[PDB]
Amino acid sequence: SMSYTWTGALITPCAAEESKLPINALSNSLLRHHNMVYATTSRSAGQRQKKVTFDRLQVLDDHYRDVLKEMKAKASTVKAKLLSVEEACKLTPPHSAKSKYGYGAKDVRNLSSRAVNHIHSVWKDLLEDTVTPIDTTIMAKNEVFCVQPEKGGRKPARLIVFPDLGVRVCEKMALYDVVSTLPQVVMGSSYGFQYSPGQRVEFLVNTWKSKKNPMGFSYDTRCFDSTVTENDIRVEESIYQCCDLAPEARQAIKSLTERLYIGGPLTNSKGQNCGYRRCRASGVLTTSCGNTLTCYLKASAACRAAKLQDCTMLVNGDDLVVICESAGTQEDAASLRVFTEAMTRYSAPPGDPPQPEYDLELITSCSSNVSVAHDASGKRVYYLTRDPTTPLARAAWETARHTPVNSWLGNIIMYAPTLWARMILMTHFFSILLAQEQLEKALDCQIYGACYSIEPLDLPQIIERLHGLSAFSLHSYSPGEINRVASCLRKLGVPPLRVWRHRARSVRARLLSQGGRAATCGKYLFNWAVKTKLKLTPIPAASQLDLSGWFVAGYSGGDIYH
Ligand SMILES: CC(C)Oc1ccc(CC[C@@]2(C3CCCC3)CC(O)=CC(=O)O2)cc1F
Repeated sequence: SMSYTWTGALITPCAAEESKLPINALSNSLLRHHNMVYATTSRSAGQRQKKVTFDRLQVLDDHYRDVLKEMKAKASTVKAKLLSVEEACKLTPPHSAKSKYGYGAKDVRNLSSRAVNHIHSVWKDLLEDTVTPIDTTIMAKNEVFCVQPEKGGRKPARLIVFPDLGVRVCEKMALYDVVSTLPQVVMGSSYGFQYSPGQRVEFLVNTWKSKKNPMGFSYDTRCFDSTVTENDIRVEESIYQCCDLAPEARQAIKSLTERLYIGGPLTNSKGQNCGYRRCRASGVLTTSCGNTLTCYLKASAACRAAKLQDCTMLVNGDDLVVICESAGTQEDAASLRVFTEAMTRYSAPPGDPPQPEYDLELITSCSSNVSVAHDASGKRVYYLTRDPTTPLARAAWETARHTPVNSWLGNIIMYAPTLWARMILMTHFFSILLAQEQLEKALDCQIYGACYSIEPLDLPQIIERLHGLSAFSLHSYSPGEINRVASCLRKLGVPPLRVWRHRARSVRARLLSQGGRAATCGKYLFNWAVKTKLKLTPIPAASQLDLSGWFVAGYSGGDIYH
C-alpha cells in the first residue's frame, strides 16, 4: 500500500521560519562561514513528501516467522503496569504541543481539572471505540545542518506526525512501562539504548574482538518510517500483547494500534486535511520501540537468509550495525547483497548500499564511531566520537538564536572525551555563560530522545560518572580523528587550537576566580589548556550520582520529559 496519500493541502508552519544562520558576533567567533549553515523549513516539505511516499511490497518467510516466535517468547516474560494519570502527566515536557481542547502542557503538568478530565475522556473513548482513526497533525521540522558540497542540494525538512496532547498522555498510561522495559528483554545486548556512550564503545569493541576475522557494516534503510507496513505495526502489537498486562491496558493498546499506530488522517497547522498515513507515525510513544523491534526482527531474519556467520546486531530505532565473521572479501560482498535482498523483501530496502568494513574505527553507527586516544599514563583507550560538523553548526545557531532545547549541552555530555567537545563546545559555551552570568541556570537537552533539565555547573561530576576522570586528561587523538576535525574547521571557518586554548585559559581563570561549582568547572573541564596542570581527583558529588534512567530506553518522537 502507499505509505501516504496527499490531498494537495500544504504542510504549513505556525511560526516564522529562518533558513540562514544570522550574522551575529558571538556565533561568528565560533565559525565565520555562516553561509554554510542552514535550517530546514516548511518550504521544502514537498520534496520530503515525494521522498516518503511509495508503495510497499512485503513478503514474509520462515526466517522471519522463526525470529518473531523467539521474540514473542522473550516478550512473554515481561510484566508491565499501567501508569496513573498523575505519573503520565509528570512525563510531559513543559513546552509540549498544546491540546486543541483548550489546555497546554503546563496545565497537564499542574494536573489542571480541564486537562485531567479530557484525558479521562480520551481514555474512556479508547476503551469504547477501537476503530475510528485518530487525528494527527503533520509539521515540517526546523533542523540545522551544514551544506554538503560533495552531495549537492540541501536536505529537505523532516516531517513529524503526532496526535493531540490528550492522546499522548493516554499513550504513556498504556505503554510507557512497555516501551521502557520490553525492548531490552526481547533484544538483550542488541538493544542499543541501554548503553551510555562508553558502554556502547565497550559492546562494540568486545563484539569486534569476539570474531576471529571481524567484518561489520551499517545498514541504512531508505526512509525507515515509511517502509513500516500495517503488518509490521500489527506484529509489534502482538509482541506488546505477549506481556502480562492489565485488561484496560490490553484494550487501550489494541485501540491505539487500530486507531493511531496503523495509520490515520493528517491535518496541517491550519486545520486542513493534508492526506492519510499507512506507515509509522514519527511522533508517537511507540516510534522508537516499534522501529527498534521491527528493525531487529527484519535484520535478524535477513542474517539467516544471507547465512552470515555469527552475526551480532546493535539496533537503535532504525539505526542498524551488524558485526560478523568474514568469509573473505568477495564472499562478504556477496553475502551483503543477499542480506540487502532479504531486507528489501521484508520492506526495508537500502538507502546507501551496505559496505563491508574491516576496521572498527571506520564503522559509523548512531552517527558515531569508536576511536582511540591516550590517557594520562599514555595508555591507548577507546571512546565514542562523531564528525563535529552538525554539532558545531547547531552550536552556532543556538548561539545566535534563543531556543528551549540546547543540542550543545547534550553534545558536551555525550561527547565529553572528544577533542572537539572539549576544545570548542566547552570553551565557547562557558564563555557565554560567564558573560551572561547564567552558569546557575538549568537548561533543557535531549538524551536518547528524552528531555532533561541539566545544570551546566554539574558537568564535571556528570562527565566523571559517565566517562570517568580520563575524560579530563585524554590527549594524542588519532590521526584520522584529528584530520576529520581539521577538515571541519576549514569548512566551517572555525578558529584553530591556539585560539581555543587562549580562550579556554581565560574562561578557566575566571571560573577559578569565582569559587564554588564554577571553580570546579574551571579546574576539571579546562585542565587541558594549561601547562601547570592541576591534580584531578574524584569529585565527591560524582560518587552519589545516579545516571541510570538516562540509558534505559529510546524515546525519540515520544514526548518524554525526565
Ligand atoms: C585539527 C588540527 C588542525 O588541530 C588540532 C590538533 C590537535 C588537537 C588536540 C589538542 C589537545 C586537546 C585536549 C582536549 C582539547 C584539545 C590534545 C592533545 O594531544 C594536546 C593538547 O594540547 O590538547 C586539536 C586541534 F585543533
